[PDB]
Amino acid sequence: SKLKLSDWFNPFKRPEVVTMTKWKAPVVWEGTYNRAVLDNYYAKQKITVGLTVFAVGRYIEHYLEEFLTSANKHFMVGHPVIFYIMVDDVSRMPLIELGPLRSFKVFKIKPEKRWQDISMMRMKTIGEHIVAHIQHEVDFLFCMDVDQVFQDKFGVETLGESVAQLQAWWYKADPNDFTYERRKESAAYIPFGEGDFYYHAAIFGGTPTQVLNITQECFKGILKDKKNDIEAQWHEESHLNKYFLLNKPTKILSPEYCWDYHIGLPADIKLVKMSWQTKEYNVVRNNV
Amino acid sequence: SKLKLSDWFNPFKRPEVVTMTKWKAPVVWEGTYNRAVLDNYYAKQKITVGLTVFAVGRYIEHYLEEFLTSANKHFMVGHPVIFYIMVDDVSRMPLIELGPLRSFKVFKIKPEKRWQDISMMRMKTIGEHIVAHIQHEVDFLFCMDVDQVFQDKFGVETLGESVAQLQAWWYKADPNDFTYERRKESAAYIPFGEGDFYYHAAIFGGTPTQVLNITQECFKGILKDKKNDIEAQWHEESHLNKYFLLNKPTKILSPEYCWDYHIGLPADIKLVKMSWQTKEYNVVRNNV
Ligand SMILES: CC(=O)N[C@@H]1[C@@H](O)[C@H](O[C@@H]2O[C@H](CO)[C@H](O)[C@H](O)[C@H]2O)[C@@H](CO)O[C@H]1O
Ligand SMILES: CC(=O)N[C@@H]1[C@@H](O)[C@H](O[C@@H]2O[C@H](CO)[C@H](O)[C@H](O)[C@H]2O)[C@@H](CO)O[C@H]1O
Ligand SMILES: O=c1ccn([C@@H]2O[C@H](COP(=O)(O)OP(=O)(O)O)[C@@H](O)[C@H]2O)c(=O)[nH]1
Ligand SMILES: O=c1ccn([C@@H]2O[C@H](COP(=O)(O)OP(=O)(O)O)[C@@H](O)[C@H]2O)c(=O)[nH]1
Ligand SMILES: [Mn+2]
Ligand SMILES: [Mn+2]
Repeated sequence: SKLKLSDWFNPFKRPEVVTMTKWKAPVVWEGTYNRAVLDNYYAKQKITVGLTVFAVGRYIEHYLEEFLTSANKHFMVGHPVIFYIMVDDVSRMPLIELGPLRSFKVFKIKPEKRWQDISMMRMKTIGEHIVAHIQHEVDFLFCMDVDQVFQDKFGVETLGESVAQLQAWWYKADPNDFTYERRKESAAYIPFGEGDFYYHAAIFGGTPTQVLNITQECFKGILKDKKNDIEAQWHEESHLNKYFLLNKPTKILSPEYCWDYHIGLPADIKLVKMSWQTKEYNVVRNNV
Repeated sequence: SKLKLSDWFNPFKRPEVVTMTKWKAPVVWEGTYNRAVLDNYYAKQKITVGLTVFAVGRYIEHYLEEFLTSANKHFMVGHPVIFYIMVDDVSRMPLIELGPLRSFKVFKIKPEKRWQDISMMRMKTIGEHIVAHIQHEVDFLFCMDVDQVFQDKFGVETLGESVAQLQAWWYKADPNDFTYERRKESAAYIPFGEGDFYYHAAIFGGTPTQVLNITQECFKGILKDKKNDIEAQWHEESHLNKYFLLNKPTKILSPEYCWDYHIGLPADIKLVKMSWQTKEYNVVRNNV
């Protein structure tokens, strides 16, 4: 029969951290997952996993290659994977060598004038690509920032209907300290006294159906704000958090899946699967 | 289960041409296949189809783009396809936009000094790639020349264990007129009095297992001839023909699947799926 949470998830292996949400969704931490059981189950379902990534402007030279090279080596090893790359200058797209079960597909996109819109417009573009082709090509999809690098296996244990990432700096913080959009005028507004976690927009996924809804609702909020002459504090991330507050994710990833070494390396982070690239806004951004 | 030939192949539709061999293999002509029945069959088995193509030197600028643009449009439509592109200079590789169910993988290869060796080395390289990864990615694979363009649907009706292509200029000729290698000193030698058809090396395919044997055996003959100071009249094509004589293909494609318009367009050619590019050796080749 079907896959059951206990088949692959054992929360008691990590008693010192949050492994379950009040809506019964698991928070995946190193040690709680049985990847062997899942690689088997999914192999028999012959699944294919997609991964979208954008690189506009200097983000191409600065991060695209490192991102893809690491993704090839660590993302969903043992299963067919398709990398969907969106850049503004395809002549700069690095055609590095891919390994077994990896393939790519590159798309030329318009570069928005403000880096903020470059970051936010991703929600619209992803939705279009899901409708146009991704829904027909994969069973699950992850959408990620390019300014990060895979450090270890990021596999099937991360798959789910809708998947969210716990932002590294706030996983232990109280919701009322979260950097949610606090202005009622914004569609991303979340009042004090509300919120479960602070999700990182650098990583999110799920089935194409769920990701389409996530990206569609987020872009609708982004456009609504533009009509009301307001822009969320943390752009599409603020909208993503509003979305995940209303539509609880079926799976959350621990900070081990998107860690910022600037924090150092505390006891809770047992095995880092991905790490943030140091910020270099002075050079990679050309406005604000 | 159990796909039977009559399920999709009806020879009586083309009574004026050879539609069946003496060893039970069908010769696919326009009108004889039921692609609808096959598409449904293969869709249920969730097959993926691979296509390899080499472009070394000026063949890249002259033919790679056109080849890929046409393949994207007509090759195995409705099914997952992976294009494996082998070039010697990835920077000149045209990265065209691909449509639904199409994805790429590019590899940098060494350019052999003689065009004859570039053409023949393909047999070795394909074999290496099948073992390293293609055998784990596709159910069927086609290996094609780059100096041609898809003109119409080239689909599932072409799939089989081992697939051979009839050369457009000799499909009606007698075996003794075929341009086989007639020197007994060559591993590709075929005596007068023998032979079924003259196969084109511009197109051949089958399951990864079969293509691995086709390629490995041809290359062995190629290396042997080098040890005996002889080079087949039509290079790897001569060896391919010797191979298909000993190991009969389970399916053959009519000239409609690889036609040369310089012959003109006779009544037998009902619907062209692929056409030869005009030869331009003076520019694309650097040695006699
Ligand atoms: C505690 C604290 O203030 N920590 C900040 C981090 O939050 C910050 O990361 C940024 O966080 C915002 C959300 O608040 C968003 O996720 C950004 O994309 C992310 O980069 C970090 C940045 O260097 O500095 C810490 O001091
Ligand atoms: C009748 C005749 O000689 N026709 C030739 C074609 O055969 C020839 O095509 C070449 O054929 C050889 C095998 O004989 C091999 O397949 C080559 O790759 C192929 O290009 C054609 C070439 O322009 O000229 C005709 O006159
Ligand atoms: O000028 C830009 C701005 C953004 N991005 C994309 O948008 C993501 C989010 O922006 P950024 O990473 O800079 O935000 P941060 O995490 O730093 O907050 C990046 O990873 C890129 O993929 C880009 O390519 N070029
Ligand atoms: O210098 C060369 C010679 C050959 N090829 C490859 O080998 C195939 C066979 O060579 P060619 O087409 O020129 O042979 P022909 O059909 O003309 O006889 C080509 O389509 C290319 O894919 C190449 O890329 N560069
Ligand atoms: Mn980022
Ligand atoms: Mn050719």
